[PDB]
Amino acid sequence: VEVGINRLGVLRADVDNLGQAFINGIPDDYLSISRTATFSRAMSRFFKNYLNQLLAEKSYKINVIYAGGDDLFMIGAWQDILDFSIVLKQKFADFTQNKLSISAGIGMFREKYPVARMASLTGDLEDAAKDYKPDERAVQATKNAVTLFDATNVFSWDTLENDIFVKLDAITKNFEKLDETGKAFIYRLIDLLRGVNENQQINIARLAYTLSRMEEKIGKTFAQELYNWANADRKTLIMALEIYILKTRERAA
Amino acid sequence: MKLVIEGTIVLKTGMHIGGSSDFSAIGAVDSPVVRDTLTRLPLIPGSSLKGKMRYLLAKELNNGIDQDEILRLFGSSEKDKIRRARLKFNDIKLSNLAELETFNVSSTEVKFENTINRKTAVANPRQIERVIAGSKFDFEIFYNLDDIKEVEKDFENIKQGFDLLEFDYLGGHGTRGSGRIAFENLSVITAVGNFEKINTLNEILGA
Amino acid sequence: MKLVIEGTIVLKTGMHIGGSSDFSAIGAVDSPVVRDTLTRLPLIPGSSLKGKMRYLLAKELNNGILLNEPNNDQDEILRLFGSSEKDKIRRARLKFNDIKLSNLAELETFNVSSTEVKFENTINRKTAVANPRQIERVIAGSKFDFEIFYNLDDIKEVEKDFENIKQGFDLLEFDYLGGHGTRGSGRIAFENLSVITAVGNFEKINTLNEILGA
Amino acid sequence: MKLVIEGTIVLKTGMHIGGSSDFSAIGAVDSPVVRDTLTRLPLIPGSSLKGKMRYLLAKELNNGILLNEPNNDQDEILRLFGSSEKDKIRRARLKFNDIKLSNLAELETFNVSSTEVKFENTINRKTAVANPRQIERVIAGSKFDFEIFYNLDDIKEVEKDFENIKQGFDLLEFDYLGGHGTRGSGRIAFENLSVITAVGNFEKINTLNEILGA
Amino acid sequence: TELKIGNEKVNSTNFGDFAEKAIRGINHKPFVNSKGGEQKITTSKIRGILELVNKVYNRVINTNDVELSENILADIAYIKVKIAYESGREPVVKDFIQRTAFTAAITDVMNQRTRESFLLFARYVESLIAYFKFYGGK
Amino acid sequence: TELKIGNEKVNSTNFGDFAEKAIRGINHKPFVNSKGGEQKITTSKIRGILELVNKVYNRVINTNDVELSENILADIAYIKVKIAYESGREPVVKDFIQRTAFTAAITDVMNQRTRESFLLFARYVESLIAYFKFYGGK
Amino acid sequence: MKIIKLYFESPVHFGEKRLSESKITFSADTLFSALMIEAVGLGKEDEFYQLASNNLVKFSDAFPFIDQYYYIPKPMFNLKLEKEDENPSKAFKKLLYVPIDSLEDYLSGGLDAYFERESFNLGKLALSEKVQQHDFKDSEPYNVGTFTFKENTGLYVLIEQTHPLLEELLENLQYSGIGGKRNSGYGKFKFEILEDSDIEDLFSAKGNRKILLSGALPKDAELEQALKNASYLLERRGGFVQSDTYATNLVKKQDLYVFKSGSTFENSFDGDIYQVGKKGNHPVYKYAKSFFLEVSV
Ligand SMILES: [Mg+2]
Ligand SMILES: [Mg+2]
Repeated sequence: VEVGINRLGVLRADVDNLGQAFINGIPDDYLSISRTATFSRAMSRFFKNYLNQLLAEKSYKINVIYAGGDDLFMIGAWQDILDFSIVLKQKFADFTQNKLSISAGIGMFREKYPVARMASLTGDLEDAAKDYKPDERAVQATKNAVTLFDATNVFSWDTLENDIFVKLDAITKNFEKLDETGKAFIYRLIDLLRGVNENQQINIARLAYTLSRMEEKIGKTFAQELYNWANADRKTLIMALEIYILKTRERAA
Repeated sequence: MKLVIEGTIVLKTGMHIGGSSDFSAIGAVDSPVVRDTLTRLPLIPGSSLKGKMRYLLAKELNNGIDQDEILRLFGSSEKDKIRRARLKFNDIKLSNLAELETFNVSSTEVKFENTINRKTAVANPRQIERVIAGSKFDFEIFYNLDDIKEVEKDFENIKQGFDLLEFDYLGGHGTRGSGRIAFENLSVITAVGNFEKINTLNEILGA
Repeated sequence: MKLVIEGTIVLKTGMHIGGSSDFSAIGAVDSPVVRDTLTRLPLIPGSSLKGKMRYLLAKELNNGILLNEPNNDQDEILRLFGSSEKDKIRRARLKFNDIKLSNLAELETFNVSSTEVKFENTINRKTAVANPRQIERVIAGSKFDFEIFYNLDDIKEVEKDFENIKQGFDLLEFDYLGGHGTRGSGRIAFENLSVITAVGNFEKINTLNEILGA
Repeated sequence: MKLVIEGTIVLKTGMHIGGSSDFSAIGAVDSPVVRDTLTRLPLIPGSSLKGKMRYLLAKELNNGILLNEPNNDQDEILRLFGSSEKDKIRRARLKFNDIKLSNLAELETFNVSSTEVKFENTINRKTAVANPRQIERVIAGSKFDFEIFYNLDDIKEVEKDFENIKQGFDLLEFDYLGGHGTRGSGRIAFENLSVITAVGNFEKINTLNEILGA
Repeated sequence: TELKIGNEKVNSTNFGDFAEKAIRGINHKPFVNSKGGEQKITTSKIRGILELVNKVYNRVINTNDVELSENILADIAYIKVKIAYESGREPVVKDFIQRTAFTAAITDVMNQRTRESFLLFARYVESLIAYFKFYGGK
Repeated sequence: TELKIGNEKVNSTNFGDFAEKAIRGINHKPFVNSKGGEQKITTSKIRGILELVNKVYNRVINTNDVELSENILADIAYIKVKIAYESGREPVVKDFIQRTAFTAAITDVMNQRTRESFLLFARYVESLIAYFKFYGGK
Repeated sequence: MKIIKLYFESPVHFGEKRLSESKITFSADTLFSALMIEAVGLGKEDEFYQLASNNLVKFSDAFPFIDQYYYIPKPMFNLKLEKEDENPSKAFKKLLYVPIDSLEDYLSGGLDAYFERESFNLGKLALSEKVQQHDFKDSEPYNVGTFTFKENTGLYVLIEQTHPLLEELLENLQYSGIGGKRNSGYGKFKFEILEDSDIEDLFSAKGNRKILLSGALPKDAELEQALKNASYLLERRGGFVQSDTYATNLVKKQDLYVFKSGSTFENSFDGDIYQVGKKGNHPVYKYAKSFFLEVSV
């Protein structure tokens, strides 16, 4: 890879409540050993065979360690892993036609990072995604989520795809003609957005000033769009901005 | 039998230790500094201070002329000589936070540098995160007084290491103006046991 | 041992050695000078001074031609400034430090701040249309008190090392110190230049001081 | 090898380099001249002298006409004043400096300040009504001793470089330096144009002085 | 704290909102000249005032005392004098100072005479400039 | 650090307020000419005095000496002479000088003979210019 | 009984097998080795060993406490026999530590598996990236796995019938550290003895189920009877001998397989201080005594 940060991507996906589906997912009337075997074979053949075939469809830079049953462990270029996470979610949702959900954790590590710690950390992220519960009123976690590089960046799959990826696409399409001072301006935007929690007024003013400085190579309309996002959807905006910085980092790859 | 060497590290020119090569740190700056895991405040790891101090002491005690006075302070496990340690270093947290907020300033900064090609005269910028000068770090170093006849020489060597640090840097791009530190409020107090020669050890540290 | 090279940098002309555009939007120029983050004092980075001095010395010790990489220039330059070559790691003898503005009280006596805004413009040669720009510079007459640590790896080369250090200091006085110096900025002078031993007493310290003195 | 171009700029008429007009106290002249912030001495910025000299020299050297961008000048102009092209970065051989006036004592001998106030009006043609205005000018007779550093890079074209430098100084004497030049201001003269070696000696420094003096 | 802006006060949780509101009210029905307007203010019309405020902010931020010294109060008084100067020099700055009450904030700082009051004033001024840009600019 | 006006006093901090009140008193009761005519002073009327003040301010500020030199005091005394001349030339200028305290402040600068007193005098004249242009202007 | 509350003011490194990983707790053999090293340093290793072997001092291993909530590893109970409803041991699989007082709620069900997990929030793990700087070679990087505790969070050890010698070694252990890279900046804590009466109620009660509260190995004459209606997990204990006067070279001690500190038994056993080093100059001991909390099952 030529553009991005020289980082390995570790993906760990797991179907939510597959054991519950095997216990009581099938209605009691349609319970037989043949139906149970059909469901088991569907799941197993999907994971093993179809993950192989789907990753062979386009030359993803992935190095699948294990697919097996209900689980997944793949290591590759972090951009390819991030791109294939949504493809995996969509293909699983098609295959099950939205009867089972999948949780994933995506870790980002350097090449010489310990493999034991890669596995442990990405498992922790996958557990955090399985801990996803948007409202503290329901019973049992929603579990249909993905964790992005850190246990604080747990987003649902719909949230991830729609919000984060449309924001990342807009940022990419509006930030490609920035200067090398613009990169530092994006860094400052990220720092200000992270600090907004402990600085309500001065920090939003500083963000407005930074957008003012930027709105000469990005346009006034997108500066206003970023300002609106910062006051409405901040954590998604921070996620998209960090992903853009890591994807466009010119420190080899 | 156990002495506590207290003090403060005062940053003079901005200090850059370590690489926090995790997504959170590298997503906001090109080359981050080491932060506390939970509070995210800058710290001086005990390993960094210990290693730089040992390096300077080993240079100075040889000077082209390790040795026992270094192995007994920092330990050894090489092949047959195994001394455990006498100095027990601790991770040094940032002590100046309430003082730094009176200046309406963050504890860390980003230094904009560049390199200019000599064949093509083409420049190339780089950014390094750095802990701002004026930051203070209170440290405790624990000394295990195993020998009564060597404690004075060990503390003389400890003071020499601190002095060599004061005319050197602590972490990162030191020769390019970073990491200059000062030592203030250096004292030693006996934490466990009774030691009547603690006054001369304070005289060595207060020298 | 360790030697501390003291001195003062006096700005003959306004110097723009900065690249920091951070913190307050209180009305700062888009191209501010680098300042100390806590004291807000204008600052001379040790990296800027080291790089300019190494460039001038390496050109002068070649002589007049500097097209090589920084790790391939000269043995004297490598031993003074450091080499990261894969096999031959030559360690820097000089440890430069960031330099803050020292005479702020004297500047406040004259009822002037440490930095100014210099108004410039460019004239379009075809349309004769002027395009103004504003640059911030540290005032001429600003003084920067610096300390550079030199370590005696061996005393057999200290005389030549300090001759080369003085050569570099002289070469900066006939050049600039980072920024739009070709267009009038960045002129500096070195005064009160001296060396002292950090710990102990180097036998030939008076020789080094005489070299540095003149 | 490095060379220093000494000399003096004498104001034949009043000169007006535009100032900041936002920090020169309260109740000062309408359009102030640029001054040194510390000493309050009017100065000729190195950027302005360099720009005027480069424009005149590039126009006269090329064909008598000049419409291109500064980076697309002749080889002599680019090697004297620098270039910032992509694959052709010329390092400028000339380092201009800000020029404060030196003969303040001489001006104070005649009991006159360094700067005057020039009263002008514009008469609206359809109304035949005058619109008075005031500007500040450095008085005629002020002297500005300057220093320009020359990087002696190629021994084979130092004579041509100094011929171009003398030609540019001559062109500046038949033009103005900054300000309302076509309206009587900014006329300057050059004398005591001598080049000296910054360090050591130059074996063709006598030929350089005679082409810089004639 | 509790910096008086004539009509409504500001504090550490308020200054940004009122700065944005004042700037937006600047863009809504802007200044009118004798010849029917219709320009707004520029940075290089209050740049001197901003530089003076920045210098005094640097001086205050290096002092730990809760009460401003007379040497700094002289600087704030000169800031007010200059604000009166460019306010009368051009009416496009006079209404800018009036509606975004620079003078009221300066008077309140000169009355409280405290470090925190001037720090709040400086934060309010920085927010005012920040919202003036990204909406107007120049 | 403190110049006398008579009953009232001017220090390094209250110079602006005193200049403002002096200007406001002038605008509230404008000078009346002989032929029942109200007149407002112009900056060009006292432009020579102001430039003389600024001319010696530049040479005073480039001097880190408490005591003013003999030639600087000669220049300041000549400034006072010019102030008297311009007052005698124009009755409205004389009224402006009398309502303010240019004569009193300049003679107190001559009395104190010190560098800081002249600097505060320059501060006072700057504040008077600022508040004169703030209300009425040229 | 006499809970030794540990307050850590530095990140800790408790290694399982590798320097790049850290666990949030440390075992009872780790604490015993630390105290024995302290006793050797101050010259009464024999007195401490006799105290420990004669049960004068016997301690559990370190457990998390979060805001005066003392936690216990989720016991390996033979329950979940409620074969009708609920999720016994289904959502009780990511739950590693249960509060010691809420153990009766966990026994009969009703403990919220989800709520007990986000409530349990003690610090977070980190990897410290380091090098061995070489002046002319290439610097070799290495990394240390660390755990940092939170503000009102630490570890606690159950000690019954505390001893002056144990208190004296604990004071010295403050200034030597505990865990892996303690001579670097990682072993640093403050301790209190902090007698407690709520916990004493739990340990003064009898029951048909004995929850093992420390890594223990029953002696050969009682292992058979210990393995009777037991629900345990076997854990390997070993590593290199940490001493200056042993073998003149780095040597690993014998691997000892003990019962993990969440195991439940119906037959009580008292373990032993096993000698896992016998070819060196001094004995090397592995504390494997049994600490039991009795419940009704
Ligand atoms: Mg599953
Ligand atoms: Mg699974």
